[PDB]
Amino acid sequence: NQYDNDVTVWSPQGRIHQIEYAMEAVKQGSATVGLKSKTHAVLVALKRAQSELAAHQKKILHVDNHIGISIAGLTADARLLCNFMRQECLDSRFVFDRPLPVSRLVSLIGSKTQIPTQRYGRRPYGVGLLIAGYDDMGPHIFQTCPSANYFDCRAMSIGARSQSARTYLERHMSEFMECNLNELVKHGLRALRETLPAEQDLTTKNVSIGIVGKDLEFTIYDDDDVSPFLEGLEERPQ
Amino acid sequence: GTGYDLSASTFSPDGRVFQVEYAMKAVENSSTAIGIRCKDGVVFGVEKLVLSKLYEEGSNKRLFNVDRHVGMAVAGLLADARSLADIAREEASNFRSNFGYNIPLKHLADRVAMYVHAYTLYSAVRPFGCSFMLGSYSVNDGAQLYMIDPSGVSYGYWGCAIGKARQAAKTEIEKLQMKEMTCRDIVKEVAKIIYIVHDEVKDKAFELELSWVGELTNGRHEIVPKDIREEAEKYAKESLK
Amino acid sequence: GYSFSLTTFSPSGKLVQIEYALAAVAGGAPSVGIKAANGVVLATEKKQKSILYDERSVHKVEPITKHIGLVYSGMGPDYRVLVHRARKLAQQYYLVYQEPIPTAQLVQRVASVMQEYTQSGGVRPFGVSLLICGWNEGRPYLFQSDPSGAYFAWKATAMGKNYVNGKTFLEKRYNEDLELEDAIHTAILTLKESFEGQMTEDNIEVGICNEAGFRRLTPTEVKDYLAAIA
Amino acid sequence: FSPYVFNGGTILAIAGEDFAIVASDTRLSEGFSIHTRDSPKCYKLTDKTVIGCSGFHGDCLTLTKIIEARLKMYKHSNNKAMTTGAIAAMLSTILYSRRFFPYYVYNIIGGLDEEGKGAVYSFDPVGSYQRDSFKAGGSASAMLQPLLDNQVGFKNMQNVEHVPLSLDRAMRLVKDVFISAAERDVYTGDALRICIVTKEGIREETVSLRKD
Amino acid sequence: TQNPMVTGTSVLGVKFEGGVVIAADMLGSYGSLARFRNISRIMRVNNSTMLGASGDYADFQYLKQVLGQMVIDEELLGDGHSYSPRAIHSWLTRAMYSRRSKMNPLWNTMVIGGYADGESFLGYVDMLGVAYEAPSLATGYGAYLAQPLLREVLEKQPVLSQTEARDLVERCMRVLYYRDARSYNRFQIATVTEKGVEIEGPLSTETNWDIAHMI
Amino acid sequence: RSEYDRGVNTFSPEGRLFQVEYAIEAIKLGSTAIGIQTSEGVCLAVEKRITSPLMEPSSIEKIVEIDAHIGCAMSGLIADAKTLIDKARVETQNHWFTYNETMTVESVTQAVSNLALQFGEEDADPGAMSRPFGVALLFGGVDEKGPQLFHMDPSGTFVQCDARAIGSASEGAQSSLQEVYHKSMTLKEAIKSSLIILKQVMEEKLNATNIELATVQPGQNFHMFTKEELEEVIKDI
Amino acid sequence: TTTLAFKFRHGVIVAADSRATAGAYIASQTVKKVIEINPYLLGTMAGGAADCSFWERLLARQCRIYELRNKERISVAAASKLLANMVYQYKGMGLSMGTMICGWDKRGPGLYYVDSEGNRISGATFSVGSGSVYAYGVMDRGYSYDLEVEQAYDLARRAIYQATYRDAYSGGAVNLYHVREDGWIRVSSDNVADLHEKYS
Amino acid sequence: SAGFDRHITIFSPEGRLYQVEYAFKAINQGGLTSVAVRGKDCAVIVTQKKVPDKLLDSSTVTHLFKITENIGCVMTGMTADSRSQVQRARYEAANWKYKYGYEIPVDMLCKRIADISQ
Amino acid sequence: SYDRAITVFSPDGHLFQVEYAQEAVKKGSTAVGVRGRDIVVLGVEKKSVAKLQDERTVRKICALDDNVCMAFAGLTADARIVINRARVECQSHRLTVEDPVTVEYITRYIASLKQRYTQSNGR
Amino acid sequence: TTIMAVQFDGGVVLGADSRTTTGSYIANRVTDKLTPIHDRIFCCRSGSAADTQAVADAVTYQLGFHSIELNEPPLVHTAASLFKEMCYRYREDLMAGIIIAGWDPQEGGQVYSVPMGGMMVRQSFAIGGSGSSYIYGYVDATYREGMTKEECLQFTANALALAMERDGSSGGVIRLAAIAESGVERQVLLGDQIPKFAVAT
Repeated sequence: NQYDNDVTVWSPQGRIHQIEYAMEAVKQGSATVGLKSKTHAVLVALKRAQSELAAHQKKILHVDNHIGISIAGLTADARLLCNFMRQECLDSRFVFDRPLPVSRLVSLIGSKTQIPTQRYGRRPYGVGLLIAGYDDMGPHIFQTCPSANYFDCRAMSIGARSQSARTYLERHMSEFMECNLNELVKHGLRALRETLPAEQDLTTKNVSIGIVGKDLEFTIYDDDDVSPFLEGLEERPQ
Repeated sequence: GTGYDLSASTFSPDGRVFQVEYAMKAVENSSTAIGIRCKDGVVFGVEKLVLSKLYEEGSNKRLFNVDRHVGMAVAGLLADARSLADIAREEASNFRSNFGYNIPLKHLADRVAMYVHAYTLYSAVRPFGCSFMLGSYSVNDGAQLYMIDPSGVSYGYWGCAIGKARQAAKTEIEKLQMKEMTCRDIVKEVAKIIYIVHDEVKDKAFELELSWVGELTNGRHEIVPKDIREEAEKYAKESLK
Repeated sequence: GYSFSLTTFSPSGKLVQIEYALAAVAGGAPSVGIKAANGVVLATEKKQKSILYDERSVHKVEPITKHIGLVYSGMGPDYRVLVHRARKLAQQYYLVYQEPIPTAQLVQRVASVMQEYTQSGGVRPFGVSLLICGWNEGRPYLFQSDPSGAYFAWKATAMGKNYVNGKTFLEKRYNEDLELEDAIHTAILTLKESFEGQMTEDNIEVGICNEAGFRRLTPTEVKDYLAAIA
Repeated sequence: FSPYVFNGGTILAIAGEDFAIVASDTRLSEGFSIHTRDSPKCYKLTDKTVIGCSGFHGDCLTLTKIIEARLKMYKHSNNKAMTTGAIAAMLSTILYSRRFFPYYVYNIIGGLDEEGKGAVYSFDPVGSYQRDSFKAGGSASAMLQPLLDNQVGFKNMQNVEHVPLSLDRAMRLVKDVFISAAERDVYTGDALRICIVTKEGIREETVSLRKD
Repeated sequence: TQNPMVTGTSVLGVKFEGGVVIAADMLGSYGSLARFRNISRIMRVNNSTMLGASGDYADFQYLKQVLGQMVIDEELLGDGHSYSPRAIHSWLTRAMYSRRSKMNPLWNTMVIGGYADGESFLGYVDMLGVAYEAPSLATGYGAYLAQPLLREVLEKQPVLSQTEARDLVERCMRVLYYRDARSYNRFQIATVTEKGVEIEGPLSTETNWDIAHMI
Repeated sequence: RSEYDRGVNTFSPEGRLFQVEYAIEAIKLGSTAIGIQTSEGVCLAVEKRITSPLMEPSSIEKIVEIDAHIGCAMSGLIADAKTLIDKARVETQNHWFTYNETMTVESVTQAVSNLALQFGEEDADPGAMSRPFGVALLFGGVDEKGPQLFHMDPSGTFVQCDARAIGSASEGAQSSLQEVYHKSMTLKEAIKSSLIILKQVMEEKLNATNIELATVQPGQNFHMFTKEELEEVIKDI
Repeated sequence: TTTLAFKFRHGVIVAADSRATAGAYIASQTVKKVIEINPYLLGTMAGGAADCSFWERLLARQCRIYELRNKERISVAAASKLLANMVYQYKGMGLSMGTMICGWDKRGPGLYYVDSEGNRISGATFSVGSGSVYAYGVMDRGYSYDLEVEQAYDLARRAIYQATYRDAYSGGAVNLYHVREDGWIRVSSDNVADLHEKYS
Repeated sequence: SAGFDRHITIFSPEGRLYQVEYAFKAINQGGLTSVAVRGKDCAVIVTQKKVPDKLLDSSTVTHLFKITENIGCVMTGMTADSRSQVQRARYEAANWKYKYGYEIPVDMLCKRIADISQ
Repeated sequence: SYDRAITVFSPDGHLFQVEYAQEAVKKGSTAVGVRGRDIVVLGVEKKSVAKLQDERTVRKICALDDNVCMAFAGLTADARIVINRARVECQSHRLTVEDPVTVEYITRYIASLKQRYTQSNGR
Repeated sequence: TTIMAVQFDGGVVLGADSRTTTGSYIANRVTDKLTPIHDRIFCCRSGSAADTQAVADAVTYQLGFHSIELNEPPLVHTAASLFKEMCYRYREDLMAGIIIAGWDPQEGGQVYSVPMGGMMVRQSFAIGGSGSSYIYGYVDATYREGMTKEECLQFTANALALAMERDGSSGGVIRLAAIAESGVERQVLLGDQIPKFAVAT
């Protein structure tokens, strides 16, 4: 095509194709589910290993005591954006002596991701991020995209085969506000389990958990730490 | 022809810029936002399409606070709209830091017009995909309201409509005895017009974003409170039966 | 900005855009320059496409210094830019040396600027050719500058539209012992060889340079010469 | 114009077999006047390390904010906590990075090393450092030094066994030398902030001093 | 600024149960000359923070538009976040340390008052970036005159009401007007509490001169 | 439109850069390298691929010493990985200066991985890069968490591997590592199995001249195996 | 602070004290004035302790960088020249530093003297410090190239003892090192008062 | 046509810049006609004031522009280039008054604007 | 400034520009270097010199430092640039280190410069 | 140098002397120190002549630019903000005291003072310059609120003439301007027209 080379070139229907290729790169990545209770925010990320002799790829990135990030898509672009927002939190703690509010932070994330979509010859950062945060008004699950659009969600799922998890979160949406932390993590585990094929189930090796909220720093549970949370999960009904 | 429709820095053989028209079309497939200036303020109403039920209330906001007396109404890509809102906020801050008083809305509209169209001269940058409306109140200038498109042209308006249903809402605005009638029924008629122009068949159920500026807040732009919003919603729904 | 030169070699080894600017010059207005024994005369067509034009508001023959003048064939605004550049270079020479600038040195520097305009990235060569007249060292000087950036010293030359006929006419009618008045007559006659329509004192522009310096002919003198020749 | 103001203050740190103790006065003053009676100069770095910083209070605050920014940057970079010798390296490099415009601070670092043993690091305003069993810094530094030199370091002593340092003797020594510091140093008084770093963590207490 | 030209004199502030009260006069002194007598040195930041300062007034005017700009930046987002008094303390400390750092400091010393989350707040930022919190604070000659009385009151009664603190700062300004040659008998008093920040204009204290008959 | 007319940051329809896929393809043209991580240490074994009898084998370097407790194994273009190994050594000395301590092997791995995708043609600083490295690296070292082996690819993806094989015969040697590795595997068994797999994947006869072997052990520095020791290691194979 | 070094038939002898003061107040008596640059190279410290320590640490970083990039141990002369290069840039802005670089390289035992003033002198014998003249007087009587290991140790120890007895800024403990063809060794760290009792 | 002469300002085989003619064909896209006549003691500009929508503000849709007190101007073309050129002309007039100390002549100002066009 | 990358990845991963440079090398004259025990011998194939051309201006053997010399195959002017860069690097190393360069060091420098010329735009 | 202004119901009255000196020598005796900024905005300059002239020219140029851009008459407050910003931003190199008085339809007549250091304040009457300090008590004793135009001129002439007599840096003639709805009216008092005051000892 003639209009899928550069982000500054406009289609007759009014669409920019290269940004859509960036979201297709986001869809290429594995699935993660961000879901919040009245007091907690949990990211359940499905880790992937390139081989049996290779470890699982890290997907949950802790940033601050109130903020953690799960990724989907390109890992290096996620690292760059994540370090930029890390030093943003560092600047907020340095100058203001307060944790940075999550909403203005993700507004700045959209502000930065606005610029590669308007300049010639430059690509958007091909990664979509689910954001678990806490501030004075409560916990937050946010999502940001390479199209510089950020959305606040009670629950969200992104990555490969995330539609089943989105259906599961939509079917139980009134319960997450009243579910406790264990029930929230179990619901997120079942949602990420809905993304999985019928021949593979949740293991300790491929699940990362990131929790933030009251009386709780953003803690990442990996491997054996996932094992208590896998306990109590019901089997798949036929 | 080939090559005339790739850059904003090239003309058509007729003398047109195809990228600006594609920005117009990227405006024209967005949701309907209207804004009416009356005798004592400027009231904006935005149709917010709820594409997913997972989004929280307060997501995808198209009403912005440019300044403590200046309110904002956009339709198009939300990223370009937010960037231009930040540009207008920085220009208002610069005006306050250089001059020490409230910025006239004609001045700020000119500045954002200059910053929108300055990217339509080059192949290295693309035109914005969002049309928008600036509305302000002051005691000396009264209420004022301006329309700026991605071509960077600012026009004064008494009331205007942009988005997918700009023509129907414009004709609905044309039917109002308007220069004498108060904001408190401006908002109700905005709700009625927005609910009329929304097509329930081809679009999902939406939210009625609403805001004003004027004498009732001493020239301060604010979002419409809950009871007034649901009152305008009930008036609009009772006008549809 | 663009750092890529708009003027590059063809596979034949030629500079195509220089030929294009030369073609633009050939579509320009005639400019006749004759170096007499006591000065140089420059004459040009000043035909306006309507009578609504203010003829005396915009000119085509301008003095760089008191004793240096210039006329062009080709593009108006490029000629204006070169007049700006030449005046600034001549005043640079005046600031350094507090002496009147020799004509050939101004020709060299203007040609150098228009040369680097044929090499620099993102810029185009000027669509002009120049006839530069002057008086220095008790001698009159006449030069031409081409779109290639080359410059040729001339005793008599003709440019613009129908420049071949003007050059042949000057070859058939130039003498070294020509006076200033006879050079003016020959320049106006050379303009008559390529002009269409009846000539006025308003549709041409003539200036001369001598030991008193360079200055433009007033319309009274132009119409007096036109009544004398015809 | 002068960018530096001596705010007074006396700090001390001692290293034990499995513990460290960092103490500081709480008086912050200028000239012949007290800004505040409650300015403890022991600030929390890690679970196993406490900083102690005296001198220009703005320089103290700048040192604390810079060192905590570097703390969090290392936690994000290498996904693990400090080592105390690396903290000493950070502080020395930070002090020497502005050799032409130094921080007007005397600093001690008190905590546990990688083997759980007490670790005390003494610093100057311009980046020299050394690991010591004990160090007194600040205005009343050199007065409290020889008490640690003869009681703990056993100097000018004859014919008694160098007994191991227990916790009660250490805290009694610190309380007595800071009482002596309040009695003579005019910038020392009001209260005394003492923290003890052991493998279980760091514990805190405060002793009232004289108020004049 | 290397030389403050017209300066502001002592500013007092003290805590009480439910808020903080800060008082200062409107005397801008042209060195020795009492030049300006109605220029406010007590300015409200937002609903929960307010400032007073001593020293050069052009520098603190610059501080006024920069604080107003960053505050208006806060409410123009509309997120619901507001600037806490401690965050304003931190930002002021960073700004003054930066200005001292590049050898062009702001010649002002600030007493900052706040009341948020059911807690009162009083902070002190000098001209060189040294910042600290205390229940009672004073500047300049007030830092040698009023705060002994403030500390004496606090040592026998740490918790005060609004009227007790008001009477105490009235007596302290009577002493200050008695003894400071850069003082004036015309001051403003402001109070930050949960209902917000309130500024009071025309306030003078009674003067006793009976001792002049005791010659 | 030919495939040369797209930029280095142009994405594929699947969502990947074309140049990093080309570098991944260029990995498969390099020499065969096997790293095995054990509890006794990490062993590295790389084929030299001597192409001429006039080519000096000691001039063929594949295993490099990052620092005294970290070495590296190679697949890919020599000229790029020389700069990458120099960057790793400068970073180790930077941390040794500023921190007065060595970093982890993982810290080396991200510090060398973060420059992999720093390439571009537009608004590039003087010193930037026009094409990503076609280099895959195996970092074997000993740190406070024990012996460690990591894999780094041109995409910037770095992973922990118990036994990783890179190069032209990387898949078959990886299956060989799968069928020979266990968690209770010794360093001598790792060396013997790694040289056995190199012998079965290389097109030549395995001798002491066309292979390189190195071991990193706890309590020991980085060790380069000499040709004689290589011969007696060969002797039982 | 008094440090000395001399080359002889079995290598290089380096000797130092350990007293550091802050003005007139003795800050410490256990400061190591000899840095161990590498197993074949040592450097002394005299004057500004921060300056000496940081520039010798940077020298250690640079020589380790050279060993990594060229697979060769650095000579004494090249290390001293790079030291003079990076201290020559900051000349005149308040640097106070004086060091001796001792080691063994391909040419054998190498000793150089570098300062913060751009001096870089090769010589068989050197001593740096305020009490350096007190060391000088003893060692000019004691020095010989045909000296063995033990009497060279005793000469260096006695010269440092005399310097610590005669200089106020010298004291603490005497640290001795011996650079040989296989590298340096740490000889002893002997207390000054015990040396006075021994020599009485 | 040779190369990208139809797309940017480079010469044709005839030596003509097609983007200049495209600028001429973009002038008339506004659909307006402005007539400016010099009298014996006056100068008069008459232009079209097209108001197709009554919601448009007639006070804001205008083409008669004021540079300074003495100089006025009428405009042809599209509105963003209209405001940009009048703003640059106002800035150049202000710079002329700030440098040379007097009000800029009309011929000098239009010479500067056409040089900017060059 | 000109910032067009000349050498980029082909879809098969080869670098065409380096291969064309290798073809230009193979078009050049033959240079043979043999390392002896206490001597190194270089020998270049002299082209058929024109009868009016000076043979001293066409020498393909030049020294880079007082212990290190070189021979080249390829373009003469590019080799002159290489030789000049090597000479200034040898003098800079002698200034910085107070030692003459080693063969491996200057070889590493000139080949790193050549690889740097493979890894920039407009070069 | 003595400059002052008084606000009245309807506008402002500016008054100044005309002595400009360097050292003890009178460089000029007839310097017009009522510098016009806009058609109904005037400023009074004291201190360094070049600095005051430069800041007045820059503010006039910028104010004309902004008033043309906004197509509105300039506010006296806006002009005073421009003076305050320029005097505060360059406060370490200029010696200037400016008394800016003007009229706008939005706020009537306004007086603003920008002293050394760059402060800004609005007042009913502003005093500045070298002679200023010698008439404070008089201008604290004669001014009355709600004061008329012609008596503002009388007060201005009297206070000016007293500063003329007291200050050796004040001299020359008396220059007056009055800004109101009708515009600016300018007057010069000289010789016997200067109000005399009895000094008999």
